[PDB]
Amino acid sequence: PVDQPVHNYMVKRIHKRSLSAAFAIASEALSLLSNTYVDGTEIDSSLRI
Amino acid sequence: VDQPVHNYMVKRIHKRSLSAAFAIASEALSLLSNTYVDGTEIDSSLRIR
Repeated sequence: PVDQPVHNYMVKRIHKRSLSAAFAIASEALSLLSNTYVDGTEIDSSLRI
Repeated sequence: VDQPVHNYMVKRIHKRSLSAAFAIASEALSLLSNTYVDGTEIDSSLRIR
């Protein structure tokens, strides 16, 4: 019987699954982010070490 | 949630002993002393042995 030069095109649906990645600690930031080029003159050696 | 990444667990040390002797008799250290009393034909050869 009948048989044709046939074709196949295409219409759609697709998925996804919400994020981040980890660690979490305390208040260093400001806790000594108050300085930055005057105060703290002498001896925080091992501090920045 | 669990709670942060960032500790560095702590540990341990020994001490004590490990012993070993070598016992030299009394009879043994005077014919191990000189006073230059020796040099005198009954100390040098059996000295070697």
